[PDB]
Formats: sequence, structure tokens, C-alpha cells
Amino acid sequence: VKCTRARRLKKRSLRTLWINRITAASQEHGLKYPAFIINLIKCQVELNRKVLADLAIYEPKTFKSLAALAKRRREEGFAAALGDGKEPDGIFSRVVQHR
Amino acid sequence: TARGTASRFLTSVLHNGLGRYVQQLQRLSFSLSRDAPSSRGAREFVEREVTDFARRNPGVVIYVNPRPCCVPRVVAEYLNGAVREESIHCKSVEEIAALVQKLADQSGLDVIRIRKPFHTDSPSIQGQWHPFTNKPTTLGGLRPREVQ
Amino acid sequence: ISHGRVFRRLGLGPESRIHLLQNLLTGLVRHERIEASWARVDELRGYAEKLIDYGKLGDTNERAMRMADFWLTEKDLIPKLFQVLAPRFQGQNGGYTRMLQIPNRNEQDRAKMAVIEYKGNCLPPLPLPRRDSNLTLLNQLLQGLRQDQEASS
Amino acid sequence: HGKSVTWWDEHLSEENVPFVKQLVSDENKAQLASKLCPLKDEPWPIHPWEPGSSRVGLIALKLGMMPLWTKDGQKHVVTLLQVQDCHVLKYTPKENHNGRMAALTVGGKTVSHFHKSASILEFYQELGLPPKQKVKIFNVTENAVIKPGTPLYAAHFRPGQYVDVTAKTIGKGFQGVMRRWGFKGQPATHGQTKTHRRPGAISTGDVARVWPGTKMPGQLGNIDRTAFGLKVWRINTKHNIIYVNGSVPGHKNCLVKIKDSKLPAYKDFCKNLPFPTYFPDGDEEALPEDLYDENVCQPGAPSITFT
Amino acid sequence: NTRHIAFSGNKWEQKVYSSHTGYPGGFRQVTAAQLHQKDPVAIVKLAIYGMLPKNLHRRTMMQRLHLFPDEDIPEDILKNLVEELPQPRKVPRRLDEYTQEEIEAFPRVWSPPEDYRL
Amino acid sequence: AAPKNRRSIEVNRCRRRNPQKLIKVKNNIDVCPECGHLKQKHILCGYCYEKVRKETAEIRRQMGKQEGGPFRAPTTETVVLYSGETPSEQDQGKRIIERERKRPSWFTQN
RNA sequence: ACAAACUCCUAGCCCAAUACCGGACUAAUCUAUUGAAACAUAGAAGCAAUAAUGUUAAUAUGAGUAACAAGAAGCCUUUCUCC
RNA sequence: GAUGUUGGAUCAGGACACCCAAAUGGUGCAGCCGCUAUUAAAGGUUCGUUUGUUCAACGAUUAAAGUCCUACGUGAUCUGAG
RNA sequence: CACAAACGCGUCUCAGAGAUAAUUAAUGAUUUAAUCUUAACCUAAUUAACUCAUAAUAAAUCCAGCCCUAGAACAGGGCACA
Ligand SMILES: [Mg+2]
Ligand SMILES: [Mg+2]
Ligand SMILES: [Mg+2]
Ligand SMILES: [Mg+2]
Ligand SMILES: [Mg+2]
Ligand SMILES: [Mg+2]
Ligand SMILES: [Mg+2]
Ligand SMILES: [Mg+2]
Ligand SMILES: [Mg+2]
Ligand SMILES: [Mg+2]
Ligand SMILES: [Mg+2]
Ligand SMILES: [Mg+2]
Ligand SMILES: [Mg+2]
Ligand SMILES: [Mg+2]
Ligand SMILES: [Mg+2]
Ligand SMILES: [Mg+2]
Ligand SMILES: [Mg+2]
Ligand SMILES: [Mg+2]
Ligand SMILES: [Mg+2]
Ligand SMILES: [Mg+2]
Ligand SMILES: [Mg+2]
Ligand SMILES: [Mg+2]
Ligand SMILES: [Mg+2]
Ligand SMILES: [Mg+2]
Ligand SMILES: [Mg+2]
Ligand SMILES: [Mg+2]
Ligand SMILES: [Mg+2]
Ligand SMILES: [Mg+2]
Ligand SMILES: [Mg+2]
Ligand SMILES: [Mg+2]
Ligand SMILES: [Mg+2]
Ligand SMILES: [Mg+2]
Ligand SMILES: [Mg+2]
Ligand SMILES: [Mg+2]
Ligand SMILES: [Mg+2]
Ligand SMILES: [Mg+2]
Ligand SMILES: [Zn+2]
Repeated sequence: VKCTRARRLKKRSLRTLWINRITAASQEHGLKYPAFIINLIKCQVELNRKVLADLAIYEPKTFKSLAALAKRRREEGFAAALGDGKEPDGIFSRVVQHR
Repeated sequence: TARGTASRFLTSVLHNGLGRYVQQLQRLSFSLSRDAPSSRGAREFVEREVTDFARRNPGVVIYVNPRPCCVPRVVAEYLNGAVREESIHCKSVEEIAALVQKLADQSGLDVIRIRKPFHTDSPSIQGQWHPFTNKPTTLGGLRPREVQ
Repeated sequence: ISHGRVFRRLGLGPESRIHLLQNLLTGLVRHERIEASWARVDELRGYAEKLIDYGKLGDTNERAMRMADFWLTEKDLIPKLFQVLAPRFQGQNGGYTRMLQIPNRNEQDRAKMAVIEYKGNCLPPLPLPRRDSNLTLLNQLLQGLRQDQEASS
Repeated sequence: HGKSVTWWDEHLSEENVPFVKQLVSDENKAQLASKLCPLKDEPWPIHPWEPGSSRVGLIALKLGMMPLWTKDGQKHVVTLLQVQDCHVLKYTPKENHNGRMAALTVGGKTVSHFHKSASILEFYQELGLPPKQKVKIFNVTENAVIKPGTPLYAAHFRPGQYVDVTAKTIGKGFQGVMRRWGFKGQPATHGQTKTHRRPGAISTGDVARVWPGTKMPGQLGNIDRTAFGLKVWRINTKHNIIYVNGSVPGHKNCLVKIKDSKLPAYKDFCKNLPFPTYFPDGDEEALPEDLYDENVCQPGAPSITFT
Repeated sequence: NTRHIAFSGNKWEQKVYSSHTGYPGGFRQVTAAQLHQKDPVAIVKLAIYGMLPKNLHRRTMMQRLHLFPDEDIPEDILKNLVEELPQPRKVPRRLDEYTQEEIEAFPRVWSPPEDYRL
Repeated sequence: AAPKNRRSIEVNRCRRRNPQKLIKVKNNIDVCPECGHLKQKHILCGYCYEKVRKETAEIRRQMGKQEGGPFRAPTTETVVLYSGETPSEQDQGKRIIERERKRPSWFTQN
């Protein structure tokens, strides 16, 4: 029994482990977790938290680039909301569509 | 149960499938009775299907013996040196067929908890994280409070 | 608490332990060597030793006499006390007695057993322990220190 | 390797035995009479009396108890304490021990080499004294420090003073809760069954455990305690014998640790006492057979008449 | 620099640290101020201790934690220091820190009456 | 009081396999200079004490033969003789015990 | 931001339950034919035990715990010491 | 398919709503007594005659002879008079 | 007190500094008087607690045996004088 309830828990556990990893590397770049994740999404990059965390362990370069991306987009968002006008689209603020 | 059994990481036999894929199944030995009902399905399979299956797969040898046996059996053996036992006992033709095809596509590796889904050699291209990696160095490589 | 108690408590009580020692002393004085329970013997040793200093008080002394009367059960034994035991002890003040420990009794109860004796009894010598001889490498190594303590004085 | 049990006396012949004994005792007399003369050897710096000072203590041997009288007519009992061999052993500087006061190690009466341990006999052969029974540590201010390997005497304490006495108290062993504590019993006669001594209920219903404090039958008396406020009356210079006041904890003939009272009232009493310590060599005078306090009826005397 | 802890609010006064000997009436309530007075290290150690998960490894990670009242460190522990951490709060300067440049730079808000005495 | 739960074989092991409960090795064991048997250092040799005991017994019998009563005990010191021996002047005037065996190795003449 | 059995996703054998109720299977026996190294169709039943202070047998635990005995020395059946 | 119940005996743990000792404020406090309020629980808080009694009355005292909680504390420690 | 002991009915001995609570006070602003201040600065005077000075303890490994004021067992102290 405990085996089964555990089978369902296991996925939570993993996700938490992950999230903390992501958090850690994000911190190493001076960026908190939530900011990182969302502002990574807003760039139309769907990445799993699994693959995220492994990009933080085995791909420090790629990852640092990712956090830079999200950082870029975030500040671009601060200026987007503070600017109070419709004309500017940050170069990364643009919303692409599929073809 | 997990803590009950052994485990194995996910692996290839002899790095199969990399250079060229090689069907890992070596031989099959069917044992059935021409007479007994228990072997009924496995008789029909021997009639119709075996022939063609053999043509399907050159790499595997098939030894088929009618003998006075009461429990129809097929024994896979693998290049891995591994052997697997099976009963074809009281099954349809469809059934048998599906099972032999199961044996056909296996590693020969043992069915045990497989710790993680991905076997990767050197995952670490472009680097593998170490503590310092994101830390800026200072001039002279001095400590926090060290003076010169 | 037992602090500074000089007697072990044996037998049915005080008086009992005394009559116990009576027998032990009787036997000692008749047979001159006896084996018995270690505690009982160790205990007895004091009594055995002082009885001989009563014997040394001569056949005439009254105190000494009724003393030996009480302490020797077979009356036959009272002469052997004064005439035999006491005179063959003169030079030695307290050295009357040898008490040694024997291997534990081979009965199932396995007590701790000793043997007690009057020196200069006529009996086979108890196989006492000997010191190592003076030919031993160690003692020999000490004789050098000895002779060079003589040679510098 | 089945290596056997060995004591010293084992393989010695009848001949070498008394030789060993004499050899040792002799080197003892030599060893003690050698450091019998402290002041000419290499006496450490003697320092003046500072007000917050703390003097070294002593190790004694509890002799007996004896009555003694005051000029006023009241009666006392006093302790006969005898220094036998008191020689300071080692010295720990201030910062290597308490970070406050430096510590002075002190030895007790002399015993057989044969029965002690290698490490120790090595330590003593690097000093050059015979082996001591009891070894204690006195806390001391750096101006009291002596040279280690140095003798000590009973003139260390002058008559009238208060001292402190620490010792292993008389062992009663495993004792009951009457004696260990002083619990009342249960009455004997009004029908009690198998109760007449037992500690009675040990606790409370709701706690459902017993408290870590709780007083219960057990080991009693062998342990270290210290009496304060003990006046000294009389010193015997020749036999090294202190008469202290009332009762000192421990059995007669046991080993003791004496010092000056660290009691508040007596704090500064050190200025008038022989301080580093007392020194037979240096004064080159003889102190009388006995030193009495001024309250004291002496063994020969007027035989008081009240007026 | 453990002795130099800052405590927001009056917390110095109302945060009490309790502990129990286990002996009846052996219970101890102590004002934070007192405690820190006695042992500088305590305050911080309890914060960090109470802040870890409650399993065994706390005891073990409690080992890797070194706490110094002032800056006095064995050159052992000085020698192996990798990196300095950013101070978690920006300390306010007293009046006397400010350069006269910045003192003058800040505008006089109100003009006092001359007659009034200060 | 009644035990609330059966104890485990583990717990039982750790109780009664405890080192304090174990039989310790006695290291004072030596060999007899005489018969090469074994004895603890502080104790007489059992075997040698046996030769002794036997001889003593026989002597006591032969001195129960020279005595004709439960109560009759000599007023003189006694000495024991063996095949081919004679009372010396020092030893004459004493009760004598004449025994069959030749004088043993360990026993001295005295 | 983080957070479920809800909902997506990739696959499916495609949706919780006490009393009562319906269904599909199957352990082991024997009988009829087959089977023959373990067997398959039917027919039958003393047809399946983690719980009845269950019955019998055997083993643990308390526990090597509680508890029980032989007067002394000697010459081995003589002396003592006691009731 | 039992959480054995009053009172005493032993040993007390706790509370403070303080009976003592301690530091004070107010008095229809001169002072001595007194009466009230505040703060404080480390330590103390008696021996008897009668009742099974807890209460209570009384004899004598004391710095006082505190109010309570603990399965109306405690019976695998006792006592059963109830 | 019929043991060399135990024992009370006998003898001996018992402590400084800090910190406060309720209260008193002094300088003094908000409010240029006054105001002990849930205003600063220093402050004073002030119960018990409770901390701390100080005292205990504090030499790693010989231990057969035999003594012991040490001890249920195990440990502990003795055994060179004499
Ligand atoms: Mg799921
Ligand atoms: Mg004794
Ligand atoms: Mg007995
Ligand atoms: Mg003795
Ligand atoms: Mg004792
Ligand atoms: Mg009584
Ligand atoms: Mg009784
Ligand atoms: Mg009864
Ligand atoms: Mg989720
Ligand atoms: Mg059935
Ligand atoms: Mg069963
Ligand atoms: Mg059931
Ligand atoms: Mg039952
Ligand atoms: Mg059952
Ligand atoms: Mg058993
Ligand atoms: Mg037994
Ligand atoms: Mg038991
Ligand atoms: Mg028993
Ligand atoms: Mg009997
Ligand atoms: Mg029940
Ligand atoms: Mg019950
Ligand atoms: Mg109480
Ligand atoms: Mg109050
Ligand atoms: Mg008052
Ligand atoms: Mg109270
Ligand atoms: Mg009524
Ligand atoms: Mg009433
Ligand atoms: Mg009443
Ligand atoms: Mg009740
Ligand atoms: Mg009751
Ligand atoms: Mg109970
Ligand atoms: Mg009744
Ligand atoms: Mg003003
Ligand atoms: Mg004013
Ligand atoms: Mg302290
Ligand atoms: Mg020892
Ligand atoms: Zn032998």
C-alpha cells in the first residue's frame, strides 16, 4: 500500500527537488525563482522543470544565457508597464504566432 | 516492490543499435504434444505462423519438438547469454503470436526496476557544474580578509 | 555497614561459628595439617596461632589450662598441646603456621579451599612455591648491581 | 601472543628481594633529602603581597580528634592533621588552565613505585621525587607561584586563621532512603505490611513519570565535600601537625586537601602569612615547638582561676 | 562580529528564551537582552538552529557553523575562507557620517524665526 | 508485575551476549616445574598436591595402626621411616612409623 | 510563484466505497473420458483461515529469573558440635 | 472481557487569587497597634483533646499556623476506622 | 555500645558581587511654565527570583594475588620502609 501512495508522491518529490535546483542556479545569477520562470514563459519558451534543472547542473553556460534572457525580458517588462504607451514592443516582448 | 528487488540502469547490450541494430534474440525452443489439448494453440501456430516468422527473422533459430509433454513451453535464449522461459500453455494462435513477437524485440536484459529512463554518457557537454563556476574572481586571488 | 569488623559471620550465628572453629582447631591440633574452606581456614589461623602462645604459658597456668580445655575438644589432645606443640616452638614468636590455597574442590559445589599447617609437623612437605634460583638471567643481572654497590662503598 | 600477567616481585629470588627494597628506599631518602634544601637551588622569583592574592594549599593526613581548651573555659574538639610529604609537582600558567588563575599541582604522602603505572613513574623520574598517593590542584594567582619539586610544611598556616578542608567523605555504600535522605519511615506497629522503611510514594498521578531530581536509595558518602570556616588553633613545628577546629570530612588516616578560606569575611587574611609559602632555610631561625593562638589554654599553664 | 547583532522593535526586551533542567522548579525564562549579555554567541546560534529542518543532519550541520563575537579568527579558519557574503540589511548611518557636501545638498525645509531661541 | 511484550531475539542477544556476561580468559595460568601440568600462579599444583595427599593418607593409616584407640594420641613427636633406614640419635626417643615404600623423590629425609 | 484524485498531455486492460445484491474468473482434491513429467473438457464435493480468552501438538518470552539442598575434620566409618 | 472508591501514613510536583519573612503606595496613618492597595512563589506554613471523619470546637503555641491543582496527587508503598 | 565500628540524644560548619518588580527621586523636551521619560542623554535609590565570581572534580592504559575506614557485583585505595 505504502508503495502505491508513494508512487503518487514520488512525482511531487521530484518536482520539488527540481524547483529547488532551478531556484539555486537562478540565485547564483542574482535572480529569484518566480521572476525567472514566468519571464522565461513570456518569451514563449516552454521548458519543463525537469529539463530546466538539468540545464542548471550540466549546462551552466546555456542556463546562464536563459536567465539572462528572462532578466532582459523582465526589465523590458518594467519599462513596458512604466512607459505607459502602446508603441514600444521590447524586441523580446513581441508575441509570435505559429506557421 | 522497489526496495524488494534489484535494479539496473537503462542499458544497451554490447552498445546495440548504435552502429547497426542487431536483433538480440538467438534461438527459440518450442515443446508441445501432437496429442494433448494443452498444446492446441501452439500446434496451430506451428502449422501456419512459424514458417513465415522464420522468414521474418533470419537471425533466430527455431527448434520445434513434439514430445510427450503436458505443459507446452517456449524457451527464448539471448546473445546476452540470458535465457528466458515461457509457457504457451492453453493459448490462442493470436496469443502465441503476440508473445513470440514480445520475445523477438527484447534486450535479453532482466526485467527489474529501471532506476531512471535515460542512459547518457557524458551529459555534461560545455561543462559540469562545480561551486566556483558562477563566482567572480578577484585581483591577486586574495581571500575575503587577506591583505598584501 | 562492616567498617572495621574483624570477624566473618559463619554458621548459625556467633556461638555456632565458635564451635565451628572448635572443631577446626581440634582437627588442626590432632592431625597438624588440614584442608578446609578458605574463609574458614583464614579465619581459624588467628585462633591456631594464639592457642600456641597459651601453650607457651606452661602446664601450670590456670587461665591457659581451662582455655585449652575449652578450645580442644578431645581431652587427650591437651597434653600434646603443652608437651609437644608448645616446646618445639620457642625461638619463633609468630611463625607457627603455613596456610596455602589448594585447587577448588572437585565436588559440584566447588568451594575455594585452603590447607593449614603447623610448621615442623612431621608430614610430607607441602609442595610450596619456590622463588626463582639465582642463576636466572634477571637475578644474575641484579648481582652485578649488588657487587658494584659493594665495590663503590 | 598470550602475554602473561606480571608484577614486579615475581621472579626475584630470596636474595635480590631485600636488595630491591633497600635500593629503592635508599634512593628515596636521597631523593627527598636532596630537595630538602629549596632556597639555594634555583628559587623562582618571590613576589610581594598583592591584595587580591591566593596562596597555595597543602595535602594532609587526618590523624584523629582531640579535645582542647580556650582561656575562657569553653571546650573544643579539634582535628589533628599531619602533613607528611608535601611537594609541589607541576605548574600550569594562567592561560593554559582557567584563563584566570594559574594552577599549582601538589602531592600527598609517599608510596611504593612497584604498584603504580609507567607513565607516572616516568613523570616522577623527570622530577626526581618518590611517588605520591594523592595529587590535587590548587587555583592560584601568579604571584604565589613556587618552583615545582619543592617541599612544603605545616608552618604554612599560622595559629588563628580559618581554613578550608576538602576530602572524600566516609563511604556508607548503597544506603536506604532513610539514611540517604532522612525520610521518616512508616510507623512500625499499627498494621503496616512490608512498609516500615520504603520511600513512600515517589510521585504524582498526572505527571505519569518520575522527576529527574527525585531522592532515592543509592550510593551514599563516597564523594568529595568541603568544610569552610574552620579556625586553626595550634601548630606543631617539629612533627608538622595542624590543629584545626571541629570536624573535617573523611575517615581517620585518609588523605586531605587544606587551603585558606575563600570565604568572603576572611578574604584578605593572607597579608600576614608566610607568602610565597613558609621557608625553613631562609629565615635561618628556629620557630618554637608549638605556635598557639592567643585564646588557647596551653598543656602547661596557670590552671585558670576566675576572678 | 556576533556581539554586534541588531534587534528590531523592542525585541531585546520581550523575546524570551526558555529552557528546562528537568529538575522540579528547574525551569528558566531569560530575557534576550540578558542572554546575549552573558553569551554573545547564543542569540544567533538559536536563530540558525531553530531554522534548519528538524532531522538529524541539523546536529551535523550545526558542526560546520563557526561563530565569532568580534573579528578574531584562527588563521586556520581565516586561511580557508572562500568568499564574502553581502550584508543582508543596509545599515542606516548616524548623523555624523554624512559628508558636508550631502548635508548642504539636502534643502532646508523650513525657515525658522530669528527671535526664537534653540 | 507482568511483562507487557515478548522480547526480541535481538534484545535477548544484546542482553546475554554482553561482554560483562561473558567468561573471561584467565591469564595467570602456568605450568608445574615438577610434573609439567598446569596451575594458576598463586595456587598449589593439584597433581603434586595429590602425590602429597595420598602419602599423607597412608602415613595416617599406619599411625592409626600403631594406635589402639579413638582417644590415644602420643605425647612425643613422631617421625616417619622408609625401606632401609635407621633412627638417628637426634630422632630416637620419638615415635617411629615404618613404611614399605622407598623414600620418595620430593619428600626429604630431615 | 508554490500547491491536489480535479483538468490537460503520451499511452492504455478507460473511473472509490461498508450492509445487502449481480457477474467473470480461479487454488486444491476426487470421478468420467483424454492426458501421460507437470494435464483439458465436463461431473462432484469434508472445495481454500491473519483473528472464535478457538481445539490438540510443538516451540519461544518472563529467565537462566523465582525457587529449592548436604553440621565439622579425618584413618572412611572414627570422632567431635548441636537439636 | 473491572479507569479498585473517603479519610489519614509516606513523598511531594505545581499555581498565586500572599498566611508568614521582603520592597513599597493610601489612611477617618502622631506613635504603638490597625485597616486597605501594589510588587514578589527561593524558603517556610506547629503539638494536642473529641469525631472514621474532611469541615468544625476547644487547649497551648508561633514569623505565620495561606487558598488551591495534581484521577477530590499518591492503596503493583502502607492503612481500612469509614 | 559484649567487634577495632556504626550511631544521636552529641560536636563541627554555612558566603560576596551583579540584576531587577512595584515604588521613590534629579536634569528636561513635545507645550520654551510645569512635568520621574510607552522622549532622548546620562542618571540616581530601590524585594525575591535568576545569572556569575568563587569553591568541588580534574595525572589515558601495571594490576596475579593479599589487605582496606572502598565496596551488593564490577570498580576504587593500598602491599619500598617498619
Ligand atoms: Mg496520475
Ligand atoms: Mg571487613
Ligand atoms: Mg551462612
Ligand atoms: Mg583476614
Ligand atoms: Mg564504606
Ligand atoms: Mg519509625
Ligand atoms: Mg512487619
Ligand atoms: Mg496480608
Ligand atoms: Mg502541481
Ligand atoms: Mg472446510
Ligand atoms: Mg494456519
Ligand atoms: Mg476476517
Ligand atoms: Mg487472559
Ligand atoms: Mg487462533
Ligand atoms: Mg527460556
Ligand atoms: Mg544460579
Ligand atoms: Mg527479573
Ligand atoms: Mg535467589
Ligand atoms: Mg542442612
Ligand atoms: Mg483489557
Ligand atoms: Mg487491569
Ligand atoms: Mg511543596
Ligand atoms: Mg500578583
Ligand atoms: Mg510583610
Ligand atoms: Mg510552596
Ligand atoms: Mg456524616
Ligand atoms: Mg461536622
Ligand atoms: Mg474533624
Ligand atoms: Mg484520591
Ligand atoms: Mg484510599
Ligand atoms: Mg498505583
Ligand atoms: Mg471495616
Ligand atoms: Mg524647563
Ligand atoms: Mg522638576
Ligand atoms: Mg559557576
Ligand atoms: Mg589500583
Ligand atoms: Zn605438579
